Amino acid sequence: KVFGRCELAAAMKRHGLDNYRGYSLGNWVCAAKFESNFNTQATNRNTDGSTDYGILQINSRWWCNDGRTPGSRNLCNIPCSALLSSDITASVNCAKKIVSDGNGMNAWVAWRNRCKGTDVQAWIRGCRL
Ligand SMILES: [Cl-]
Ligand SMILES: [Cl-]
Ligand SMILES: [Cl-]
Ligand SMILES: [Cl-]
Ligand SMILES: [Cl-]
Ligand SMILES: [Cl-]
Ligand SMILES: [Cl-]
Ligand SMILES: [Cl-]
Ligand SMILES: [Cl-]
Ligand SMILES: [Cl-]
Ligand code: NA
Repeated sequence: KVFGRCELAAAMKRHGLDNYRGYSLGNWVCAAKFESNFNTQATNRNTDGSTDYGILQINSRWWCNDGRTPGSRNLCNIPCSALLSSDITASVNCAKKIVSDGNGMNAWVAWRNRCKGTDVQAWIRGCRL
């Protein structure tokens, strides 16, 4: 599913991301835009052989099982394919674990490089939330 911007904002909010670990909703929307273009089906290989899955590009090195990432872990206890669903629940639950792991949203390199310190509230402008 390719979410609309405000559609994704609403879903993330319903699932409790707005201000999770202190990160306002626009941070999450911004990260999803640059990670996935709001496409739940996005997958992208990493150099280390792991793969990133879903709207927030959660990797298989630590967080989900894809059966092909040797040496990796599955800390979200889910198949990576669960991160590709129309329903974003599994992605949000797993993101909550990631952002709690000590480095906050810096876990998402694209958030650090493209969202951090910017006017992230712009990502939720106009949305009826
Ligand atoms: Cl915001
Ligand atoms: Cl881009
Ligand atoms: Cl894909
Ligand atoms: Cl992989
Ligand atoms: Cl994801
Ligand atoms: Cl393969
Ligand atoms: Cl594996
Ligand atoms: Cl392994
Ligand atoms: Cl999803
Ligand atoms: Cl933080
Ligand atoms: Na894994």
